[PDB]
Amino acid sequence: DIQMTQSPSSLSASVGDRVTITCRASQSIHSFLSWYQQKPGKAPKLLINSASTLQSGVPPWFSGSGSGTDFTLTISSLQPEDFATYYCQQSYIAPWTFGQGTKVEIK
Amino acid sequence: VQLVESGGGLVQPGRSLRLSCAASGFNFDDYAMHWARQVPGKGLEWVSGISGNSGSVEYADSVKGRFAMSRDNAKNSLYLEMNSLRTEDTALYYCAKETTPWGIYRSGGLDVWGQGTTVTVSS
Repeated sequence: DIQMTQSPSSLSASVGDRVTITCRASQSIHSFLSWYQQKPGKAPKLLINSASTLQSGVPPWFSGSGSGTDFTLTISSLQPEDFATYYCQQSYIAPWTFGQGTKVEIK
Repeated sequence: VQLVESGGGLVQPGRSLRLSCAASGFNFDDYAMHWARQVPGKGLEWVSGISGNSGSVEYADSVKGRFAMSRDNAKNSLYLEMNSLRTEDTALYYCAKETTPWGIYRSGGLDVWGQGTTVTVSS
């Protein structure tokens, strides 16, 4: 494998705004892509698995979509808890790389 | 048990739009499949549905007389038609088959959700 990149590296939004974040792949990666959440100084949180399935206890306003090489995340309305980072990985074989993430700040 | 929906779009209030919900990985039976919608910031709801053996139509209070329905079992797909649209119909339509239409106690189904295609209305 995974050679990942994403854009934009920073974002500015208020409460209730529709935000998005896109990370793409160089080649076919199918559709089992995850989305993560990370607060500063705390444990990471999970939001989306396999780019279509919403887990139990995760609120439904986090929605993901995408197939093939292009992927995206969609939030219907921002929340005070939603100001954090995002990541997207894949586990086809076992080398381990990492991305650069993004940031959402108060405007 | 995978359901894929298509047919949404951005239309004015009053213009119809024929969407779809295709059932894949579904063994053929008398499944009663329903609809629901989601607004940002609140919980869940339910709209209407049709049971098996054709016929057996029902709706809610505010969606009667303006929803057209037809089911084709050969294509494993559904055609649904709108009429006299309003401003509260900005919905991402989910089809949920409830996956247990047994001969005895056909009610109490376990709803399974699809993906949906967004429909946006704007005056």
